[PDB]
Amino acid sequence: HGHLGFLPRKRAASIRARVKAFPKDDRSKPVALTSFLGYKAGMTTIVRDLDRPGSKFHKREVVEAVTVVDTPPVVVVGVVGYVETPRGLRSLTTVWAEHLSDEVKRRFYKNWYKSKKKAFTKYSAKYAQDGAGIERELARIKKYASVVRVLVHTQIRKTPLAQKKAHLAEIQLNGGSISEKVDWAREHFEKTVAVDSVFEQNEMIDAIAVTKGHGFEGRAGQRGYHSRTSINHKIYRVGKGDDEANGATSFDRTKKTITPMGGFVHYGEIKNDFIMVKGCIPGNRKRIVTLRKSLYTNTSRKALEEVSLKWIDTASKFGKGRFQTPAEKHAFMGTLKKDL
Amino acid sequence: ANLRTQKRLAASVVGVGKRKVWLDPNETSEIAQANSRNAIRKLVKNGTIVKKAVTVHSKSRT
Amino acid sequence: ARYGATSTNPAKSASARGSYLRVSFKNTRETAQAINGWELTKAQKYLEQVLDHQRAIPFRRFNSSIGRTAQGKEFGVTKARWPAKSVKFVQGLLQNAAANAEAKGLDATKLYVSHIQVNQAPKQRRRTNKYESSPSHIELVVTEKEEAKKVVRLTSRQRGRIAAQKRIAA
Amino acid sequence: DVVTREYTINLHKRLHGVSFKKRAPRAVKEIKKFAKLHMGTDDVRLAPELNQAIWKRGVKGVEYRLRLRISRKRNEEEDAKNPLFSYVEPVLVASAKGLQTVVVEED
RNA sequence: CGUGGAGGUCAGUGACGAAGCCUAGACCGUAAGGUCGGGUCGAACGGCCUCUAGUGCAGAUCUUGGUGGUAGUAGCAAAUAUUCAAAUGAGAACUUUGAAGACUGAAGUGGGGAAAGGUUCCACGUCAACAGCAGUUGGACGUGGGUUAGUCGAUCCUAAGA
RNA sequence: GUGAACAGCCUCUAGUUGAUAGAAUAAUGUAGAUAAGGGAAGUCGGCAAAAUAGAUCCGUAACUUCGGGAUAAGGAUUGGC
Repeated sequence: HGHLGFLPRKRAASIRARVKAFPKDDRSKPVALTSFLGYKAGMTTIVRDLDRPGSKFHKREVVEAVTVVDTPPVVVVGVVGYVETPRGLRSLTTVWAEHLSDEVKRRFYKNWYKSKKKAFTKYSAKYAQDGAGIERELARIKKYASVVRVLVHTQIRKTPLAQKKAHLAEIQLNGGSISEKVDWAREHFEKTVAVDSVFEQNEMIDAIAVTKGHGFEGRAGQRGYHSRTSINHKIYRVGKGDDEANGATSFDRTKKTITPMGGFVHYGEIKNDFIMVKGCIPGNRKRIVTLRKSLYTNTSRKALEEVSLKWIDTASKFGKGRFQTPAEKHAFMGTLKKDL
Repeated sequence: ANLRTQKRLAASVVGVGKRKVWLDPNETSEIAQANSRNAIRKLVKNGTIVKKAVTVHSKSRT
Repeated sequence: ARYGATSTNPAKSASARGSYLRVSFKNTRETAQAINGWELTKAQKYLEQVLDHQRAIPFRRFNSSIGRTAQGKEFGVTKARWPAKSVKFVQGLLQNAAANAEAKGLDATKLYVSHIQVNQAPKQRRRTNKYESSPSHIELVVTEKEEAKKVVRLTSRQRGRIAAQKRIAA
Repeated sequence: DVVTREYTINLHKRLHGVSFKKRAPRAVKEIKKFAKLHMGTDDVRLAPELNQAIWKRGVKGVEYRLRLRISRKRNEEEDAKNPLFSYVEPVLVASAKGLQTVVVEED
């Protein structure tokens, strides 16, 4: 039994699942990130007004489960050059930004509270008078690198998570020559990149994550907590954190954000940018997830059709929720004893 | 102290079970000195050993 | 006297012995090897921490199918335990040896466990199939730390070469 | 420091899921851990009246919230290794809800 | 070639150390074996010529005794259930007292006998062994005390039977 | 006390609180339960579980050695005041 390609059923070496293939590059296009980092924040339900010629549900409305991924903008803190060799890709040079937040400096410690926090303090001394060493390393990357990846980290302090240690990753830069990639990275050092400058609505993306762990199960052995790469999840909405009426559509005029009544269960409210993706993705709430661009130019009309959302369910997920907003709940129940 | 004998003698002297005799946790040495039924009787008289009352089984609901 | 193999100065040493002790030989061997060579104060504080389950005793030989513990990482092992009875006997012997050293007039700050040895005592049986205990003989010695012609047979040719070198040099 | 405070302990969430035969012994251990956490002392002594309140409704009927008075005091014996210890006694109230941590001015 | 014992002999070895045992040491013999040094030890023992036999072991699912690996592993999951404080004590989850929570629930985990056991009864002291953890507890160990009949039984009578 | 009741369940008198303990709560095992829709399609084989169950009133077939079958089968009811 089982799909033999997902052997061995062993625990993933890390909680953050690796991106093992980026989209094939096209140098003529502008410089873009191939991938983004987010945190899974629960699911909900939407009503979509379907426009799909040929279908029995053409010009009719359907109800879909969706996943919400909390995506505050990522911070660019480094660049790494790769040279191809008869033995594969090899990293030649890593160049870091001059200043790094404590959010990312925590990633380099097991016991932050007890440390002198000396990480990158001697590195910052390279930006001293001329930046000659930094410029020499960037010149080396420009001269020899055939693949350029940018180092980014999440802003986990903007989430409701108890973790203060940010997740750090490499994201491939696609489009432009090597020198243009390196210039883009150098310009974006210590800057944020927003999720809408990477993805857009109606786009099909892939979700890479480590799945829910289940411990020992009856051959017997580890069940769950495996790296998985699920493909072709359509983006129903790229929402904005500073936008009220996140959950309001053209058909539903109720001014309300994406956050369900009482908050997501085991995850707070959404106060940042977010990605609403059709269906489910691997992982559970609060897990770090990697969103990747499609590896291939999708030939489906599903990748082409625009999504028109009619309604987003913001009822409580902490029970059998009946009301979208507390104002509606009060208007239904009426005046309670403690109101007088 | 080991007042097992004293508890047994108090039960016999008062005429109730061992479950109904109270030995004063403060007069431990005095009770330990009581190795005779006469001594047990003196302790019962002066209150160092007390007969507990029966557990109530009321017939009001019946 | 009549202790095991020891290579230390008797005049700077004190000894402690315990025979026919009703404690597991395997557990006590592990405890004694955990203590072997340590400073006396360091070993005593360590055994207190073991009693408090803050540090463990690594089990290196008699360790089949026992539990794994993070407290093994201190010694590079994955299997360690907290044998209370063994610890109590060994620290009684350590206290006796420290008292002997005090009586001999040794400087208690320089004392380290220079020798410790556990072997098997005659078995004692009960019945309820064999049902035996595995008693131990334990011995230990604490010692003070103390800071800190080969004629050559050359041939005639070798001597001549040495002389030629000497003449060529200054 | 010699100090006396009144706390509310939420036994409901500390006993969630525990087997019924273990609820009251577990409450005893939880109260010892709670006193140790708040006073820093590893030597917690429970009043028999407090134990009576804990066991008031049998082995599986512990109350949800309990109002405690914890007094950290000096071990005046001078024999025990710990210089200080805590003494936990019950506080008699109509209801243990709505009460915050307060300091008792011993007099 | 080696072993137990016997006759003869070497006026043989020996408490200034016989025998035995240990030895990373030495030598002789194709070998069975023999010899020497060193250590340990404490009272006897050998070479040769002969006599004699309960005379040489890897086995016999060999006998008796001893000892390993397995392994600190299997296991001590029935008997709903214990908890707080004080005393004692070197030491207390298990002893004692108090306070709580439970249980057997009168076809009883209550109170008596027949039979059987034989001191287990009670007190003081005690923990080397035992009560499959522990123990300051105990039907354990040491030391003493305790069983009172004209009326309760036996004893008397006969039964099946002998 | 309940109850037809020396049943089961709870309590009084009396007795006991003995069974190695502590910390965790994965699968598996054992014991005990629940379950949409379907309802023996499972299996050599309805094995095991489920369903039934006290009492009052009505009502009761074939067969029969006239004694039975029989609590046949099948209905209604049950609290408190």
